[PDB]
Amino acid sequence: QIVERFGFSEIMRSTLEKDNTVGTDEALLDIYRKLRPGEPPTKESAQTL
Amino acid sequence: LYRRVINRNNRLKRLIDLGAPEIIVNNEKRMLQESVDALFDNGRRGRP
Amino acid sequence: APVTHIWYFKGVPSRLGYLLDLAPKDLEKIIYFAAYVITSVDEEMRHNELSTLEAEMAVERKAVEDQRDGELEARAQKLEADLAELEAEGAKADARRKVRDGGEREMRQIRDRAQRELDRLEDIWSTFTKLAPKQLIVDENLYRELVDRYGEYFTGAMGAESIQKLIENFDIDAEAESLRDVIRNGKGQKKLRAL
Amino acid sequence: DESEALRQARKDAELTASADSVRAYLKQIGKVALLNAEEEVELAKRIEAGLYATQLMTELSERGEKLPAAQRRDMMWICRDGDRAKNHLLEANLRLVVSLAKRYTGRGMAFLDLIQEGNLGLIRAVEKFDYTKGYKFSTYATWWIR
DNA sequence: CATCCGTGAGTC
DNA sequence: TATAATGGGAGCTGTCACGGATG
Repeated sequence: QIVERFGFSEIMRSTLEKDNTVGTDEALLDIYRKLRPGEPPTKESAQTL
Repeated sequence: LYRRVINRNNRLKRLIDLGAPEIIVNNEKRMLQESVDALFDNGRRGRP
Repeated sequence: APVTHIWYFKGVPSRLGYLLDLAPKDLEKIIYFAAYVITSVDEEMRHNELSTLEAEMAVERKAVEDQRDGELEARAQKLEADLAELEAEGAKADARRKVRDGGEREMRQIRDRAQRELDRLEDIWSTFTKLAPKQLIVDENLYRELVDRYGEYFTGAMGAESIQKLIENFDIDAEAESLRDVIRNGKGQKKLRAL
Repeated sequence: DESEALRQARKDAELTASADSVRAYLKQIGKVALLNAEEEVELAKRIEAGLYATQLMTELSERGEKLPAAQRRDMMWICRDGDRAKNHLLEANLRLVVSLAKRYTGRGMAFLDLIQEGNLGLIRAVEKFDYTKGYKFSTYATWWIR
């Protein structure tokens, strides 16, 4: 769906490609890890905030 | 600021003498450190 | 309990941090009780027992490995046995694939759980081997394991007073000349920080 | 389900210490596990024995005479284990203080100074605790911390 | 040569 | 002062130009 909605541009295609990790779990964990370091990352504690 | 240090300094004394766990005693020491720091230079480290 | 003058700590450049050759971010984690710091270590006593201590640690790694290789075997036995028990029942071969992948998942966890133990025992031995003053042990469970095992061999403290001790055992004259030798070396970036 | 990534990413976060002095203390408490009702009873039993072996030697030291090398050492170990059990009970219900010290916030006294003074009451609470009554530790504690 | 933190930014 | 009670809570928002430590 990322390719569908934002595909009309090359700068978004260049972004999804340079994207480090894939996965719904891995994305939430990644954002959580950068937002609040120092706290145990559950798949349920990253979904919540 | 003086009142904050002496309060926490004299709480450290009670905690030390009561043979309190390291988790509580360390917590006091830290607060004391921030207490004395806040007196010397406020807002330098952390929120004022 | 002692407490550090904030002027000589947070003021940039950090005077204490320059004095003990301690990182500004590392100096924080010590004074404000977030990471332990090694104050002194009996380097001779470590050496005199180093051989004996190596052997002891070595037995543990094996005793951990031996249970792993044994525990894995028992599961491999029951995986093969259950896959044949669901064969005598005459289940669909595909329904055996679920059971097959289940076991391979279990064994993976067993191998990993033991691997983390080995890696813990590895990082423990490494840390004790290369233990010296001014080191920061930020992981607490390591330091606890480090104390219960080799507490006789080093002096570990935390907080402002730990920094006080560092200043006491500080050799000004020695650290001075040592820095002058780095100045005598041409290399710029390391001469900069030594200047 | 449990990926190797999360297992590494969990120890990465927990190891790093936050800048907030309030947050850092909250992080520390969460390590110790909450106590079962009967697990509390065990510690209570231990402290009693420990607190009692202490009262013995205290008055004996003043009067002079001391136990043999086998009795005193055996007596002494209870005193350590007793003093150790006390610290374990204080660490477990250490959350309890923080639970009802947050309510007195903004009254001219800092949060940390409240939690500490609360902990200070928890310490006295663990000494006068009695396990003969079928009451959990949490109730006799609360009245002491407030 | 360009970022990140700390310290400046008229008087009555 | 014995029912049982167990990990916070507001953030603050529109600078500016610079040196020094880090890249």
